[PDB]
Amino acid sequence: PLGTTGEFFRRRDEWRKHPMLSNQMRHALPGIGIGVGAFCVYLVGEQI
Amino acid sequence: SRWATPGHEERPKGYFMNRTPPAPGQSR
Amino acid sequence: SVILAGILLKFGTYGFLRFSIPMFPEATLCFTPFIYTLSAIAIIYTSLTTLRQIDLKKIIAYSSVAHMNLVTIGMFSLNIQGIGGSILLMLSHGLVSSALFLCVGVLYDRHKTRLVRYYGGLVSTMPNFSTIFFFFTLANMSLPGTSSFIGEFLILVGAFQRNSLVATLAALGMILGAAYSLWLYNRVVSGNLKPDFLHKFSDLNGREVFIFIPFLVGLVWMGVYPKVFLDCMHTSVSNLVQHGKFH
Amino acid sequence: MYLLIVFLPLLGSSVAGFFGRFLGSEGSAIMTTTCVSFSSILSLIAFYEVALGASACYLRIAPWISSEMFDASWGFLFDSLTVVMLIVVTFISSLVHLYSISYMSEDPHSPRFMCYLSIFTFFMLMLVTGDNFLQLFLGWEGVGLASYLLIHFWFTRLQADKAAIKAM
Amino acid sequence: AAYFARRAAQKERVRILYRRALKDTLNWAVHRHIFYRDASDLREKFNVNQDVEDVDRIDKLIAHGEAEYNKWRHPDPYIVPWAPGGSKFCRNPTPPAGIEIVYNYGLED
Amino acid sequence: KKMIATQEEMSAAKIALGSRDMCAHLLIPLNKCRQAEFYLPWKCEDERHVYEKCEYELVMERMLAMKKIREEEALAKQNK
Amino acid sequence: GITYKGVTVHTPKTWHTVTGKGLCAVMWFWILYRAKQDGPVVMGWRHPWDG
Amino acid sequence: FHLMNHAFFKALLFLSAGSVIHAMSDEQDMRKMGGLASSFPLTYAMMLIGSLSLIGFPFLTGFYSKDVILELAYTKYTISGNFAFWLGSVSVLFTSYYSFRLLFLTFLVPTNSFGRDISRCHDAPIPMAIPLILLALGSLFVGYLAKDMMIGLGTNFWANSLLVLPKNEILAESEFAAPTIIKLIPILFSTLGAFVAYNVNLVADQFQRAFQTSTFCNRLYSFFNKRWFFDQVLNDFLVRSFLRFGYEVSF
Amino acid sequence: DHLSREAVVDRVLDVVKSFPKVDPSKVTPEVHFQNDLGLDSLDTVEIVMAIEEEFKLEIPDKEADKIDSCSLAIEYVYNHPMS
Amino acid sequence: GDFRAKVWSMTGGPNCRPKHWRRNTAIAMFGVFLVCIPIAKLSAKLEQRPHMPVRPIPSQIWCKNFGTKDDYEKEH
Amino acid sequence: GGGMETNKNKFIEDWGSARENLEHNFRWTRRNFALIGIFGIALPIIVYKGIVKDFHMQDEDAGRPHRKFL
Amino acid sequence: VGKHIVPDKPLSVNDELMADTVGKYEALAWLSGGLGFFVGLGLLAVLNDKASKVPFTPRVYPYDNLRVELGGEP
Ligand SMILES: CCCCCCCCCCCCCCCCCCCC(=O)O[C@H](COC(=O)CCCCCCCCCCCCCC)COP(=O)(O)OCCN
Ligand SMILES: CCCCCCCCCCCC(=O)SCCNC(=O)CCNC(=O)[C@H](O)C(C)(C)COP(=O)(O)O
Repeated sequence: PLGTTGEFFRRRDEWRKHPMLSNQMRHALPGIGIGVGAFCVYLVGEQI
Repeated sequence: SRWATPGHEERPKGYFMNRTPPAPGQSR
Repeated sequence: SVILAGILLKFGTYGFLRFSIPMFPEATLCFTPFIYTLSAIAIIYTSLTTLRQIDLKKIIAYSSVAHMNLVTIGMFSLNIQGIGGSILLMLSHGLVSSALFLCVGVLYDRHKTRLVRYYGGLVSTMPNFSTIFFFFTLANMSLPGTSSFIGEFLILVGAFQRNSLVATLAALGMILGAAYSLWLYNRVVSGNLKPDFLHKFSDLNGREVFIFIPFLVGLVWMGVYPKVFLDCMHTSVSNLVQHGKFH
Repeated sequence: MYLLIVFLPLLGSSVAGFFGRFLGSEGSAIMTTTCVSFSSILSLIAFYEVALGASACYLRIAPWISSEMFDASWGFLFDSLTVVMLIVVTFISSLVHLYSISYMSEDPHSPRFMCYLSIFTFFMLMLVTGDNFLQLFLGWEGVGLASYLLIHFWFTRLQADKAAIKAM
Repeated sequence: AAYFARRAAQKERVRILYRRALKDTLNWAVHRHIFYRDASDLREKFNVNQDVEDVDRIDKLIAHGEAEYNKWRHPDPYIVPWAPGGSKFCRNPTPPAGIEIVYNYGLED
Repeated sequence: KKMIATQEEMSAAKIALGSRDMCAHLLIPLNKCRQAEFYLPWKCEDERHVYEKCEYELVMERMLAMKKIREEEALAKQNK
Repeated sequence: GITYKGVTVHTPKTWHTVTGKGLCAVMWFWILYRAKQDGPVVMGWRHPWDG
Repeated sequence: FHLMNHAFFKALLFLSAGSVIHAMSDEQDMRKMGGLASSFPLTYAMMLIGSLSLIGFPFLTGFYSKDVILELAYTKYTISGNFAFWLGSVSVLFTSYYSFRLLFLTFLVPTNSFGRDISRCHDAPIPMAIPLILLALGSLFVGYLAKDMMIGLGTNFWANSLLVLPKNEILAESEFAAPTIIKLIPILFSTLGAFVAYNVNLVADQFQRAFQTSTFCNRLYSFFNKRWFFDQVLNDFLVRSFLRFGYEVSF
Repeated sequence: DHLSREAVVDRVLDVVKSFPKVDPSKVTPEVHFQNDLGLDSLDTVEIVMAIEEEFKLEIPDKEADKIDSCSLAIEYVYNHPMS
Repeated sequence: GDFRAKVWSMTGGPNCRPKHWRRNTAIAMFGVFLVCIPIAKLSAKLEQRPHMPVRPIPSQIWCKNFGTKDDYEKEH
Repeated sequence: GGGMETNKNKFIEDWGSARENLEHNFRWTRRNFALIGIFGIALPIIVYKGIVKDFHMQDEDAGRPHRKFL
Repeated sequence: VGKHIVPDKPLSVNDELMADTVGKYEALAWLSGGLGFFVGLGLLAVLNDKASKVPFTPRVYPYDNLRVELGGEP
């Protein structure tokens, strides 16, 4: 956004830093935690 | 609300075969 | 136009069925490749000419040339499928082409033009006419369930058993007739209205609906249960096929 | 019960098409979804009877095209492959009808759309249940027709008309 | 005058060429941050020639720029769905005005 | 490995022609169980394992046979 | 919803978030369980009749 | 079996895409989407499940039929069998690439959409979400659940509906005589395609200059975006030919 | 619902205010871009593209080249039914 | 729109909201059930099941064509 | 404004009438000679020779002489 | 929709019926290259002769290769 044109277009895109519109790669594997925890609990139960 | 509130067409749109109805009480 | 297409056209095929095939069976055999060639050329060339016509009545009229030459292929196949299908397609064409001319006449009586470009978007002002027109358009494409499909397929069966090439050239009609029938229907009924040409409309009155009803009933009736017709014809058709031979 | 599987979507489409002016969007959505869902339930029962029960069903209504040896008939064949296709078609169709109830809720012409969905379902059922090549051909052409009708459902769009004609 | 209009028509060609090149830069980049640099670079092409005064050379540069746009154009440009060529274009249009429906047509009398 | 199931038994059990091999005497019980259990995969596990072991052995014998033929192709080549 | 310089983003319905999380959790657990049960067989370490 | 399996995941994918398009005011271009995972959680999850089942992720519904077809092709020791094995194997990589490209562009990249679209979004109404849930459940469990019934070794489920002549029977040899590697190439190609999609659609800032500076790379981009020019060639040489005959020769 | 002239004015003037050469003190709903704000007409093209993204519109190229002022853009956006 | 309110169609045209649509829907459902009764009777009469099922099935309640085609030599 | 009749467009009617009167435009040109020679003589002859051969190939498949025609 | 264009110039003969950046014969050449890929893959599969490296003998069914069960003479 070094040139005046890119700088203007980056300035207009400030709203795209919206908190829940950004960093969506952390939401890519939903339930990965609950599923793994449930698997661990099942595995421990299978030991007995 | 589309399932609990009745529709607004008291009579249908158009006339079957594009004939105007007869005068009230009369027959075609 | 209804009388010309539905009855008068049938007189040549009736003459072939009634005098030429049984009176001169040896000549009928000798000329069979000639008839096959003429009819196959007619079906392909006339269907392609139909594709490029710009007048409603001209499109429906050209369609009849392709249908009648299929009828000739069927009758000169000289078997049960061929002659039965030729007769059934003659009757079905007499109903379907007549109904199509009636549809175009409904349009012409109101608007006084046959040029396809003026029409368009009629589904939104004449839905009843649009539905009936679509039904008879399907019948003209030999859609299974309609009367014309029975005759068309029985004729293809009759031709295939004699000459697979002629059946193959005759089955091209399935592709070309669909093309022009659907193009006509979509240019007339689908799309948007063009109020600079037409802005005042009326759907079918009671007389027009009643006129269409027996055509619909007959088309569906022959399409789903052609046995009523074929049962009354088999003995005559069989004796026509056998005439001139004794084995 | 086996005839009901095939003909219930036809009944639903007929009521939505011929009497949609009395039902409106809501009625036509319900009528069509119910008829296809009931066909789906009966299809599950037929899968239990025919595939899991190893009891094929054969049903002949009437001759269609009888000319010497040519023996096309209105006949239905229910074997394992048939009931597998039946489950697929009826279940997906029921789900799609339910989905459309809300997806087309703002569309002006939803009753015609639901009627077309049901007529497609009926022609597909005729296709997978036929016991001879000609009934199969009838289903083949019928699904072609319904596909054409649905592709250009938005009839004012020139792209849709071209696409539908190309598909046909 | 005439030299003013002839120079004005050229200006329109350059302003429209730049608009279309910029919109296409977005079709090939997709992500915003790549667009920023690509737009800056396109603007630098136009700026290098911004100061030419010879009019025939302007015409030659305009023709070359149009030919370049037409060759490197994105095959599948983005269109707003309701704009012409869009996915929603001419879906459920408002009916035209001036349409009359006639009743009691074709009576025997 | 000799044939155990007779032709009559295989016809009575309605075995697909391509599963009328040496292992059919185990296919018959397996298919009976599969039909009785609605073809559930966690069911019929012993029957299925026995049948699959038989089929695997059949394939292994045809693999060893092909291994023997392919080492005589070379004998011909090095003696030519 | 939360409004950031003009653009307003609405929070999703709670049951929608819950249903998505739970169905994916079920999918991850099913994959893990199936892998443990019949992964040595697909890897080829062992055979189903081994025992 | 694969037909029945595809009817669950592809119907889940089309209906999930329809939900996204409905939520985005009928925007269908993936270049004007992105950052949507948090705004449409249920729809994103449905699309994930459908995509994973389609690419043949292990033990999901699409895994039990796709890889069996690929293993059977490998086992067909014929010219056409070899041809099919090669083409299907490479197509696995290509389908993994485009599936993850769709997921990444639609839901995970920093948003490329219009503010007016984000500010009017909404997830599925109930008559829409119910079928999505049912198809997600199918796309998770139907494969495993129906595998033995339909393709289990020696199954009698089909009775006389299907016919395989003895000379053509290859299912045992595909489950037993194949090198263990052959069975893993679908996971390996799928993983590679996912990785390539991640790199192309997130860490590439100039692999698009080529399409604007090279004539050969631009034509190839067009070749593949325009479906090998198949419609163009057919219309130019066949449809136009018949249409021209109809006026210039016959008439 | 439609957008009120006021809302259009505010969001158009915000778009113009973000331009780096433009100083955010002399941007009224009636300023001209190549007269009051000291901009080249390529800057005008960029500002028109930014207004296009801001309201999700597709202005035809003939009409886009005519918009040269804040007022011209304001009237186009408020008269457009799809803004 | 404006003119379409004067256009009669069987499917009802755009945005069709009949006032009595619930009662009409109920009448349509009763009609479809009545039509379905004879279809079900004819189907039960026409069904042919050459093979006894492995377990009892619902069609055994109403259909009496189980195991009737065994002597296919006499078919005509 | 008045009437269901279409409001004629002069160019559309000119186009239609030109379509209806094409025979007045035929010139025996080189292109027309080629098109009539190819599609009016040659192709029908080729199709006829195909149909006849089909029957002759059936004749020799049945151990019979060639059927005479025409 | 908006306003259908009413012609102001004479229509052409082929107006009833009236893919932008690639040429006609060029598109034919690119597509022919694409299909020649398939031809080359087929020839490569021929050259591979995978049928000659099959790792098992052919199956042999009992009862004379199921002669009677396959419709042969009993
Ligand atoms: C195996 C053959 C079977 C029978 C076929 C018919 C007979 C064979 C063909 C005869 C050919 C005769 C010679 C033609 C070539 C000479 C050309 C000289 C130059 C020329 O153009 O002369 C034209 C003479 O045309 C003419 O005199 C026209 C020639 C005759 C055409 C015959 C067409 C047959 C029917 C076509 C098929 C129909 C059925 C299709 C399903 C008139 O020139 P001009 O200067 O007047 O031109 C208008 C300019 N303003
Ligand atoms: C993918 C597409 C490919 C990319 C396309 C590449 C395009 C080529 C880039 C360069 C094209 C030219 O030099 S295009 C022509 C070069 N410029 C001129 O015409 C001379 C300058 N005089 C003027 O009229 C103004 O300064 C003007 C700048 C118009 C401002 O207009 P305003 O007075 O109204 O502000």
